[PDB]
Amino acid sequence: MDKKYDITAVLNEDSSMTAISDQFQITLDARPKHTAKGFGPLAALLSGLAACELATANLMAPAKMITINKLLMNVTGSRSTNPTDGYFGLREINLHWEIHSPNSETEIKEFIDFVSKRCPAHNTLQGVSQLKINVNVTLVH
Amino acid sequence: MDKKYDITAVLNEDSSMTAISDQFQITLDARPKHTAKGFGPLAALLSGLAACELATANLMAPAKMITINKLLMNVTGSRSTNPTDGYFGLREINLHWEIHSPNSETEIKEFIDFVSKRCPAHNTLQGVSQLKINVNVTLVH
Repeated sequence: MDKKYDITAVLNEDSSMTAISDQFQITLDARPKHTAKGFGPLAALLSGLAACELATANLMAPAKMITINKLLMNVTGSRSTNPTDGYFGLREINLHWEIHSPNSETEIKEFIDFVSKRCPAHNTLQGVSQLKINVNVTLVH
Repeated sequence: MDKKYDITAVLNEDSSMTAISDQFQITLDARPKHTAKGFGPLAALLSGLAACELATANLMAPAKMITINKLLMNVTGSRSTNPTDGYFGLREINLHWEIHSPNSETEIKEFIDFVSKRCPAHNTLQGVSQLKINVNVTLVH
């Protein structure tokens, strides 16, 4: 319980929402593409996940001896709007790693498994069960 | 499985990351307050949750006859950096609604139980169980 987080989001008029963290501000919107003003709520959560993925990898790399030249993740997910389950949440979330690294395959493999076990966000969503996280990586030498 | 999401985060130099959703861009930085460039991974993640809450509250209000004048949510959470659990994810997440509404308490109480059982984010995280989500609201007339 060492790391604490304190966030606050406000519903502005025109139904757009602005979030605040320390002195930073993000504006979110659940309205469709053709009119919004920032990330959908779920978009941001998924980006919050991606960022945790990249960050913990960048932090573990040195100890695992992986040298990274380019790192990026593409996240995709889906949920039901008219569920039978009563499960309005994410049912499937897909993480696609793209690593530009001179390190070997088996190396990159164990590395990522390590990061997945290490990123807080991943740890969190790992315990859902109504959710499925699919991971695959593209190693570019 | 009607709503799909596609996000892509990238690790820039200076260890900051930038996410992209359609034509929107948010930079996320996991460095400490003194050094940082945007939201922390989890901070945005929690914001994404917060914004889903507000967003769904705003979409359910009409059907519930709840008239909302001001709506905002303060989210706080925590995790271990040195766990014995092996769990590095969020152990607790506190949601505090502040609603300015002429509706009665019992009315806001039932409205929130509903918004809760309905925001995708909230549903997703409800399924965790190494995580405790405490909800409390401040109704302002």
